Amino acid sequence: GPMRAIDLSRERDPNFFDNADIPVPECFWFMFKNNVRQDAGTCYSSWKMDKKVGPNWVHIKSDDNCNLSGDFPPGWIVLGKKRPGF
Amino acid sequence: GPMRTKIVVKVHMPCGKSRAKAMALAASVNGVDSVEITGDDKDRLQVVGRGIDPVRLVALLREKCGLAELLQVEEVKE
Ligand SMILES: [Cl-]
Ligand SMILES: [Cl-]
Repeated sequence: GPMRAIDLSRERDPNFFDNADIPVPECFWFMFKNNVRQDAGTCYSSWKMDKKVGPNWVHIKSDDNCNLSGDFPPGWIVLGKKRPGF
Repeated sequence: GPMRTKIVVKVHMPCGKSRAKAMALAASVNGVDSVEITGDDKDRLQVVGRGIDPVRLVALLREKCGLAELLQVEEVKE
């Protein structure tokens, strides 16, 4: 092993701040280039965002469990997971 | 109510003085309701507000801080 080179259950939380005046976002996202973490943050579940992913600007949809869908440039990926308490 | 949006911008702002200038700029932009600093290196601005043009915000920051990159634009789900 390991079977997975990217395992979100082993990733430290992003560096983020939940703004007091808007709902708490349900997901953590994590962005990788060749399996090396580059950035991480939060996004809503059952929703969407526009995100910089390497040289590209990408529309990313999230499902109810923070699975993310988008057209990422080679070597790059953005993966989601639900935060504890949701 | 009206659609709000969260914008995360990476800004060149290596120290506190530069952060204050970026925060003051962002705070003055029409439709900004809040501005916070985030990131391990304290080089992201997280802005929340109403009807902001993210590209204009970045343009204004770039011509004040020398570098600014849009990272995330997300409507507030509410
Ligand atoms: Cl929040
Ligand atoms: Cl940009």
